[PDB]
Amino acid sequence: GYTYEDYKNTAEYLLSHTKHRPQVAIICGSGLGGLTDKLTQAQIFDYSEIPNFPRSTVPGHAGRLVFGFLNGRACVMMQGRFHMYEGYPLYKVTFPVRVFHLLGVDTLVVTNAAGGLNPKFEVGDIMLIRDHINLPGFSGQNPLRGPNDERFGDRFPAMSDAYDRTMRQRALSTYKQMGEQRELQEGTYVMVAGPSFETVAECRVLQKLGADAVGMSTVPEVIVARHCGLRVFGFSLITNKVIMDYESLEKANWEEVLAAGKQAAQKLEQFVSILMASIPLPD
Amino acid sequence: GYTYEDYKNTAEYLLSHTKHRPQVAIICGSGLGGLTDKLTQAQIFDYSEIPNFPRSTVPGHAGRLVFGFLNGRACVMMQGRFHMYEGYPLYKVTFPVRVFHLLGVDTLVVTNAAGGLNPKFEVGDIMLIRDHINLPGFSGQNPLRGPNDERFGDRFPAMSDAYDRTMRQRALSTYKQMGEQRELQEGTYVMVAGPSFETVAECRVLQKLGADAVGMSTVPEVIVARHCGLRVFGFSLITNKVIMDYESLEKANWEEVLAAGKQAAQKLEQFVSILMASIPLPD
Amino acid sequence: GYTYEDYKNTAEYLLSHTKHRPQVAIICGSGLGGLTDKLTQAQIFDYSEIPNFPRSTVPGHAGRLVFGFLNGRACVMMQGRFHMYEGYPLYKVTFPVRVFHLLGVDTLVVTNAAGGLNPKFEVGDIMLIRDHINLPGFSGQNPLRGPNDERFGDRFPAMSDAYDRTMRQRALSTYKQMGEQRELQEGTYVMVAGPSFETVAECRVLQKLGADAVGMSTVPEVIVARHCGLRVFGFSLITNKVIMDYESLEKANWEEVLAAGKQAAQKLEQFVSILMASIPLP
Ligand SMILES: Nc1nc2[nH]cnc2c(=O)[nH]1
Ligand SMILES: Nc1nc2[nH]cnc2c(=O)[nH]1
Ligand SMILES: Nc1nc2[nH]cnc2c(=O)[nH]1
Repeated sequence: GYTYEDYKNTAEYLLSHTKHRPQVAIICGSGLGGLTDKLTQAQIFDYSEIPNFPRSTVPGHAGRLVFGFLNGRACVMMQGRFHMYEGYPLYKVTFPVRVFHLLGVDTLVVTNAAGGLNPKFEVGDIMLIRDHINLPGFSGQNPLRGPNDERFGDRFPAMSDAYDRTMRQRALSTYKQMGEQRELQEGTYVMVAGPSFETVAECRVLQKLGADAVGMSTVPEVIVARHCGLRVFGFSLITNKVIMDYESLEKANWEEVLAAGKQAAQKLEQFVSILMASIPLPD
Repeated sequence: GYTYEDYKNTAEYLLSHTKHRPQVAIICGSGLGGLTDKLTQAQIFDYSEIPNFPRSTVPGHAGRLVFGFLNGRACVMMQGRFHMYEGYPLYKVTFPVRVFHLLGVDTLVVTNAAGGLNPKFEVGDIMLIRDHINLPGFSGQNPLRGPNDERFGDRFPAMSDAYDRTMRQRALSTYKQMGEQRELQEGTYVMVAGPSFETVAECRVLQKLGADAVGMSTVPEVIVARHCGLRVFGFSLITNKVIMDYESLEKANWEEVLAAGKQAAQKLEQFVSILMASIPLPD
Repeated sequence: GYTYEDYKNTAEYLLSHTKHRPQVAIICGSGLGGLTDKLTQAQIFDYSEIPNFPRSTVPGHAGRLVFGFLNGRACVMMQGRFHMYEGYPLYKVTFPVRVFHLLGVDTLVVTNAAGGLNPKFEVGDIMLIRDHINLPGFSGQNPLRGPNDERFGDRFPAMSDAYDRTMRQRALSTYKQMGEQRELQEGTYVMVAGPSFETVAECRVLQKLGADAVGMSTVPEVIVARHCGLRVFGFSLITNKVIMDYESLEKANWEEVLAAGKQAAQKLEQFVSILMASIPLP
């Protein structure tokens, strides 16, 4: 897909057009549509402005990067993403992450919506990602497929420690501060390609494999971030409880997902800000 | 792959060249090679005649759509299909289904051959598909991958109710009429890409995941049908019992599959006809 | 990808440029032994020389086929392979296997490195592959995908008997001779695409599915070999034990893998030679 130069050009373009120098990249999933509003000294770039950036044909906008400070933390926020189910190859899906690395970002925060597989979870819960199961990865759909560039990382990176232990500990503490009724969940996120929702039998399979939440994103980004050495922290908003029996007349649907994203908007906004304080300083 | 126009053209061609107006599409799998013979007022179209239709290089024929009445039921029958293992992309495999929708069909009946994973199953059994596990789908091989057309259906369709409850109830009753020794089985169908047959370890994996039968087709069609609102009903002829241990010297083989398809031909022909009576009338 | 001609040309080129006529092809695992040194009457071909052969951009060399005798057994050895994770399509990954068949080879020995999923395995163990779980295969990534050529094999080949039971029984049988403290393991190999290593959750998934060892190669080759009638035998050097819990601070890494491949080099070299004696005659 892209050459090392391509990534470098894209980073140079951004670096030369802003004085912001982000430590943390945040990929906004459902419910963080409005997180930019909490940025101070915001500066926007549209994907159409940025060289080599792929573009969503999705009607509203191409999407944007927004630099700024979140609780005095120097960050870049990514709004609008690319998904495997939309037809994008994985090197396009994960293009931004390699760019962030070249911006000198050292921490990636990924968020998403997911269906709850774990019976304890409730719509509205936040689940810290402790680990993932990369089903597309097993079959070949891994973003690192192809020639490896030692300037980014190793030919065979490890994923057993992908989700930073310390940030999860600190996240667990600091969540008490918000004084929420439901606690912070923690669990395994499984990635499926989508875009259709799971059958009952499929949900049962995912449960047996050990997954607590299922979604259609995030994992490829995590793998690329880890490949180039970034610290990674992630979580899912449980937006619906996956159907697990044939009796129910309920069905997963996207409007439900958006509604859940709205209810949780503030909780999520609050939580990401707080979390900024927990992030270690550069080096 | 195709544009909305393409589908529309193909449907218009067919609609303008026949007065038949099918309610039910039937995709014939093994053992239904001769089901066209029970059609009254038959009218054939070869795939070579039909605009935008993909074509099998398989030597005998391109294959054909045959309109007609089966037990006075207005239907179109599809003979010869396209498979993922043959190299076809999924939007080609499932092209006919979208066309059937545009013909005003509202019920899809899919049939196939499958290996028996459930120890209770016997060669010759018919298994009603209650649900499926779409393994290729997990990895990205989903026919709906790419831009969604809202003229067909939603961006994120649900599959939890894919196989019509009522049809299955009615099918279970009406099977008594044939007075068969072995009863109607019901279970989960798993799709694997093929074309090689499962190892023992793989068979055990598919059993653990909860599958009763394994095949190499059908699921992409079902997903597309449901996406555009069709009622779906399906079943598998158990043509062989998958090897489950290292002692056996038996091996799956395609001649065995064809033989089973032949033994069952009449039972199957009978069953599909009967079933026509059970189908609801056009809403 | 390739036509039947292409395969034939490549075979004709090789046949016409050597008098060696191998019975056994051996694919030396990426991470494993430089066993060519034990070949007598060696004759090398570089991949660059051979028509239609794909080529590794990997800096050191394209890689080579080396004909010869190993314990008086007429064989061809393949050093350097192609992997799905490198971007190669499967028909390129398995191209050599089809060519071996056309050379008149009738037995394929495949070896590789693998991470240990079964708690009983120890770094250094050899695991005979009794069976495999082809995960990419389930999703479409099967090397036989596309039109079938009946000149090679059936449209729907069976894999339930892929790994020759006699060769395994003999291997385990004569292993006594390998006067090792530790014995010959036997198990299920699972293929995953790679190139990144498994998480803990994935490890547990693969364990539940019944796999004993996990790797990123071999299976496509085996599928192609069996499609054209070859006898297949295969084994894995357990080069590391896959991380199974969140507490550990160990991580899989490729240097560990190369180290283990080094410690085991002689044990492996010895074992393959011995095995030559066990192979049936044409
Ligand atoms: N695959 C999948 N993704 C989701 N994202 C939000 N809910 C769901 C779900 O139920 N399934
Ligand atoms: N994968 C698969 N497909 C089939 N079609 C008919 N029998 C079988 C079988 O045993 N396995
Ligand atoms: N996937 C995989 N392949 C390997 N080859 C050697 N070790 C490993 C491992 O731990 N995982």
